[PDB]
Amino acid sequence: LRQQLQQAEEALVAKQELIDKLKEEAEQHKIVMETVPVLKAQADIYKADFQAERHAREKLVEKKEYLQEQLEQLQREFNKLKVGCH
Amino acid sequence: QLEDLRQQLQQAEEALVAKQELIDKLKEEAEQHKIVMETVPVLKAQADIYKADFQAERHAREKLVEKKEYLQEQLEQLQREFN
Amino acid sequence: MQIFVKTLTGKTITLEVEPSDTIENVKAKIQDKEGIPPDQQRLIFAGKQLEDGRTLSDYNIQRESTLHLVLRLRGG
Amino acid sequence: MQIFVKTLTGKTITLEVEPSDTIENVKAKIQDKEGIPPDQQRLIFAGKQLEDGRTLSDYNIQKESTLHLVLRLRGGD
Repeated sequence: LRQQLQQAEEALVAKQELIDKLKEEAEQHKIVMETVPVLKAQADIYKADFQAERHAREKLVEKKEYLQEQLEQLQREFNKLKVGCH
Repeated sequence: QLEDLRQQLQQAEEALVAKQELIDKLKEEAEQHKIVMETVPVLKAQADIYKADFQAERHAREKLVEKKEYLQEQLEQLQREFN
Repeated sequence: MQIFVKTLTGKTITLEVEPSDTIENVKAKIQDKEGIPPDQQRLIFAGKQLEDGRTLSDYNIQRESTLHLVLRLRGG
Repeated sequence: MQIFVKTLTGKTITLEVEPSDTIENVKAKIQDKEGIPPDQQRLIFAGKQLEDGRTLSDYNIQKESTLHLVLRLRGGD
């Protein structure tokens, strides 16, 4: 019966040495997992800046496409008139 | 002396059933952790991509700014010479 | 062989690929059923973004391997 | 975006354009970069000749697309 005890001792010992490994390993995990929500936040933030930078670019496109057509029509005047003088 | 050792053993039955059951409880969690932890490299990658996309748009716009102030300043000379 | 392509939304589709298939191809197999442009796709495997030229075999992607997808905002 | 104007002769010229530019604009950009009269330039994409009127957009000519240039023999205009 004594040999039946010793095999339950040394067994429970290391069995504890294993539980202490899964716990010091879980703490490494938790530290990494505590970053997931922040990473999403960051993603949204950056996304937002982008969209912002996009509307600014999109509008700054009409402002330019209005000068072209304009400078064009205002070129017809400088062109169709000069030719008439010569 | 019998009930003693017997009781000293019955305190080991549960003792191992306690740690095994526990160990099993912790393995089921380490699995849930690994699932979530695979997300990290993916989320980090997403941040960089949105970052690079931001810069591109900025740069892209920054040039559209210098080509629009060159198209407007030259139009200043299409009216001047005009009259 | 068969693999999985997952989004962070959780969505999981499957593609029938050959180990000798390029990332370029796989992207094109994603445009065919998801309609997503290939130039906005970014595939990830083992924490690494994958390259158009390399093949699945190169990054050692086996059957039922799970790849991760992330899309660009601009897409050149 | 950037495009490539190739000739059967073998020469290749790269261009900086926008999907909103008109074929006319391009035949003008080519002249500035290669000093070639636009009234002599015939552009080919998808087997069709491009008109100075339409735009890349109309011909779904995306970024990095490849175009071909054939010069007319007339020159008489």
